[PDB]
Amino acid sequence: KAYRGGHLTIRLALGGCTNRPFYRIVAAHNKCPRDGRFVEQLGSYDPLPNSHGEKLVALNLDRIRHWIGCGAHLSKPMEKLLGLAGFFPLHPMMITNAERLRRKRAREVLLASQK
Amino acid sequence: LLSSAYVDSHKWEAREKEHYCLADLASLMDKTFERKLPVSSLTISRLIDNISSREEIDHAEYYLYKFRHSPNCWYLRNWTIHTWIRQCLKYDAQDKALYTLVNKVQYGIFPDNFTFNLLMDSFIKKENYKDALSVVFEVMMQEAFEVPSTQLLSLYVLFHCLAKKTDFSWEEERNFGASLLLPGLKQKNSVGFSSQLYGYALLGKVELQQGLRAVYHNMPLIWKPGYLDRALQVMEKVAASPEDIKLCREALDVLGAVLKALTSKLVEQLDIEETEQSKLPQYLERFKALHSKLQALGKIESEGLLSLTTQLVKEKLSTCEAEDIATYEQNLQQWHLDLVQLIQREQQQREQAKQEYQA
Amino acid sequence: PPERELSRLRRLYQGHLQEESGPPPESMPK
Amino acid sequence: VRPRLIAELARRVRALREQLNRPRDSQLYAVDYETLTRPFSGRRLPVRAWADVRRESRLLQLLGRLPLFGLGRLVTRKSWLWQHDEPCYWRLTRVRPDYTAQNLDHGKAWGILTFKGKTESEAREIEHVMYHDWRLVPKHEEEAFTAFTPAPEDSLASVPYPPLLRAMIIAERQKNGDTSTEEPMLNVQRIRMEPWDYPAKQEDKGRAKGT
Repeated sequence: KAYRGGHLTIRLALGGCTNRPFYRIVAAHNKCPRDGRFVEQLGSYDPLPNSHGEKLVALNLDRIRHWIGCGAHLSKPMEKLLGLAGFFPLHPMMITNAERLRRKRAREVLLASQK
Repeated sequence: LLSSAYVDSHKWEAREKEHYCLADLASLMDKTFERKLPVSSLTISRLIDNISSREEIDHAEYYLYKFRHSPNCWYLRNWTIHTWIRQCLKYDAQDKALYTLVNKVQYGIFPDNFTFNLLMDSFIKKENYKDALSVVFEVMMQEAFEVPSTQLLSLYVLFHCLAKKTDFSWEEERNFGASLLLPGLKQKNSVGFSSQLYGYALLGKVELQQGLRAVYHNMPLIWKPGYLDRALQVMEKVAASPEDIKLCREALDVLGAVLKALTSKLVEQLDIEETEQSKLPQYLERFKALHSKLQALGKIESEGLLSLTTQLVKEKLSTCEAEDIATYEQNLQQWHLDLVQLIQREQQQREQAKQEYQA
Repeated sequence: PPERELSRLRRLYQGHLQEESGPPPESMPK
Repeated sequence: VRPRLIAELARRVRALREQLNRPRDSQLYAVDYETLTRPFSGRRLPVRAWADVRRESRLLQLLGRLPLFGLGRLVTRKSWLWQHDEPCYWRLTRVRPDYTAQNLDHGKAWGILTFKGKTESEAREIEHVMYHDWRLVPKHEEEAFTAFTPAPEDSLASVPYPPLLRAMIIAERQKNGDTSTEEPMLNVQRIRMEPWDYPAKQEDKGRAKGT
């Protein structure tokens, strides 16, 4: 299939069932449907903690590097996941959101102290 | 104020002219515009060259308007503008020349310094100082104070008009301040520095009362605050100036009056910078201290601005006129060469088209 | 940030500003 | 295959009619200052531009008041003046006015760019010519306006690798027999982060289609 323009991007395709999400890390054309045709599956991500209290992320680092070297883009959640893995620097928004949460909790503690 | 030799029209009357009936060229241009095709600069040059009556000036005005709104507006030649102004002066149509100069955007009339001087001197000779002031303001708007003669004439006209003015609109204040600052900056004498101080005072009053945008918007002026500080810097410069440089008492009195009247929409400045309205008191203190200093050193001139400018004009305008006349001679020769080249190109293209058609 | 840059931003966003945020807590508040 | 000739005819006719009914700059980039909407399309301008649209001038609103349309003059922008302390401006070299405009206040321009005091080598087309963001540098101020002392532009020459990637590189080196203790390092000398407001290539930009 020929799309007008477009590019490859590594992103999360949502599968699973209602109230039970699961993600497949796939390199796909940006114009394709979210859970449709993809070029290659580059990993997986289970956002629900398991019996060990862990969120399992599988990353095909070799193929991820290959597709990044082939010109593939990255969705923002993937940038955050790779920053969490230590493969990339931490995305600026993770740092900013952490600081915002710190300030909000400081405000809450100050409210408690004032009361 | 300009000599007869400067304003003499004999040599422009003697230019090589190819005669046409204005009606024919007008019809050709009308057909070309109807066909949505570009008109050559040569055609409009011929049309302007062949104005032979006051009504043909009315027609040439319309066709200048049409050429300005055409694809080849950029190619309107300097000799065409000079010839337009010469014709307007010849057939007692200075009002039309001034109208086209004021509405330069709609007509593309951007004269050179010689032509500005011709128009200004015609108005001055007929004692029509209001239109001379209009021409001076148009010179200011085009930033055409690069020739000393224009600077001197504009300063004379400005001071003559200012000696008899009491009620000031802020637009008039802005125009006068710009028109006296620009030529004053190019004259390194007492008149020039006094003009600098006076114009800075006027522009500073406008800045403080109406804001800085009112000063720099659609004007040849900078968008940095501190015009009164620049006037005080002119005073300080005169303090450290050679002996001959002095400052007129009238300009200092104007600056003092502005400061005494001042000490009695989007924000464009950073909030960390001090506003001028909060610097007015130290401006007043600096003005008083510098005035006493200049009085002590004897750097204050008691002669009025108008008389001083008249004396400077009588001293320098002759040499300025000589230089301008020589440059005008050179420009006429070059214009003749360019016009002949254009005519040759047009004729070659027409004959080549004929050798194409004969097959 | 330097004060000059903050003033520049305040000029750029006149009338559409929040309260300036200081340095965040060093540790996560408990 | 049964040929589709009507499609050929339609595409050719539409191409010709689009090439002959081109909307001009005076039509595309006119604005109703009371409602701040484009009469050509009716789409309203973004809020953050409104004030500027009512206060600043378009480039050719300045150039049409000058001899030769201001060739060789310096033109700067209000946004550049606010954002940057170093001089930013265009030195005009070519102007193509839109003759259809009543005041000749629309058109195209080319020039040499100086951004943050760094001049370019060639002359290229100017973008955002139709924006209400333009100011003209007075001739008696140019010497003061263009003055710039190039400060030492010494930035980081290299940065650390991300943790996992650094660990993988070190592990690969140790596996391949290399025992070097030098940290893996990412060279960033070839990465010049250009400011987001730098002029882009107007030659590659598109144009609004006539409708």
